[PDB]
Amino acid sequence: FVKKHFVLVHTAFHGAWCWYKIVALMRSSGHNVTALDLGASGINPKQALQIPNFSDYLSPLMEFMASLPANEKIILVGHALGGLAISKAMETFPEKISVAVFLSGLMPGPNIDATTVCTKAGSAVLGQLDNCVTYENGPTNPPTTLIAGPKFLATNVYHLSPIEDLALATALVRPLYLYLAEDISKEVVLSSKRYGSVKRVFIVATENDALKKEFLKLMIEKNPPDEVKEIEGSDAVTMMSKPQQLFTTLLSIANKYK
Amino acid sequence: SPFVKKHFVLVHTAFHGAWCWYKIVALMRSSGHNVTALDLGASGINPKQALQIPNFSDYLSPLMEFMASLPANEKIILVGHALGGLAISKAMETFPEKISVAVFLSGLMPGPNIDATTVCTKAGSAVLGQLDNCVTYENGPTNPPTTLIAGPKFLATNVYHLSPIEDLALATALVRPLYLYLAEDISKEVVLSSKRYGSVKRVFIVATENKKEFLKLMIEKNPPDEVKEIEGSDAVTMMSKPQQLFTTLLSIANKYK
Ligand SMILES: CCCCC(=O)CC(=O)O
Ligand SMILES: CCCCC(=O)CC(=O)O
Repeated sequence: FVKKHFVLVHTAFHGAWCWYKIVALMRSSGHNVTALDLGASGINPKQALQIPNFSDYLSPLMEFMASLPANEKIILVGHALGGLAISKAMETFPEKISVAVFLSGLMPGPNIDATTVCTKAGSAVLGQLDNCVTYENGPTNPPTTLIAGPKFLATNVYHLSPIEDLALATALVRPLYLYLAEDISKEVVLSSKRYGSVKRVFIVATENDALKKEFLKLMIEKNPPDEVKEIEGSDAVTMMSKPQQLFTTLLSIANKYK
Repeated sequence: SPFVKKHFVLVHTAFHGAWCWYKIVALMRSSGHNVTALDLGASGINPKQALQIPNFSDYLSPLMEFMASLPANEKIILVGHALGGLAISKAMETFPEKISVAVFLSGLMPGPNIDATTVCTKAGSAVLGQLDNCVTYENGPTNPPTTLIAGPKFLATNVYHLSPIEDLALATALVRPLYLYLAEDISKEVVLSSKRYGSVKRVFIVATENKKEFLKLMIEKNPPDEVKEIEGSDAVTMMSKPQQLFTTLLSIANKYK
């Protein structure tokens, strides 16, 4: 047995809260675990309109990374959009991350940039069902914020999770600022000396979506990680739908990658 | 007793937010009822930060607004948890016609007679200075402490002690500070009378293992139309005894149709 430090980064609309099942599992197993709210997510005091810059969004993670004690390594886990966050963290603090885990996460690299993975990720999300956008940047300008609808969540995201967790999400999802492609590319810059030097595992966790799986496959091909693992039966929120499996997978990764 | 579709309105306590009711919400939406769970000021995903709302009417406003916008002839079952007892009390005075039955789940239940002054001072003593709860002095040492912050140990020992462990984790990630409202503010915001507040039906739900003597005391000074019990509940009944709460709420809905 070795005590580990897991660090959990959520996706669009979400927060630290979505990890509650895993947090509990990690804690009562005697491991250390931090689950962070990004900008204007969960109980982060910023509203979405106050963080138009991607660095503002990534800020809770960056400052936490900068705050980590000397001889300490972590297991950095990023879910879906959470992948961009943990990528930037790897480039900036490679000497603090024992291994980075991309749970069906956006995983850009030199051969497939952040601009690419984001336009594609946002295609499945924008316009789907009862989702909606705001126009505080002007009614003739590109949409400002994106808001997850209850029906979108139920049918596209939590479609394989318990009904209480849908309810939980419904009372907690917060709007996401629609960061400009240019801003995201300027922000998430990756080298092979740094980001490339961090051990990296991808977790394919999707079901009943061939197009999404292809996107995850394409990302693994253009930016090959050290390992690829898999969790079957998962909807778009694995920490809700397949939590025991995910915790096992995360403990397994942690122990062998020391 | 035939099933009639009803609308439940759920109101949380200090540090919490609509999220705490997640299990109740799912169970009602499954049964064919309407349910709305609300964030009060600077609770859950409400935009206001606690320091931005030193007046009680601002803590209460999301409920008061919801109540006002309710269509003409619709009545509701209104559930106040603990601190949420004051909010539903205020709502009972302003909009008595709109509430078929008010339900006080271990709630602060002052009457026209026992002032909201006394009730808060008692509620404060068991929270303030308890274990790892800490206060903050944003307006300096000259003035009263500004916010109250619930500590993870206080949560583990006095609030969540009988709840599944994952619910404790959920809470550590979501609890928010609460502005320490002055009892002079609450006194003047919560003005209760026997004509209005008194006209609304009231049920109190005791949580056995929640103070067992203070909750007992409020019933003497302000008698509800009934008392009910849920055994083995901690301070968050909706977390520890959700099904018992859910069925009790159904049962309650019916007797006071
Ligand atoms: C930019 C839109 C976010 C893309 C996603 O990855 C959707 C999700 O995680 O729910
Ligand atoms: C002064 C606020 C105390 C009210 C409470 O009793 C809050 C709780 O449920 O722990």
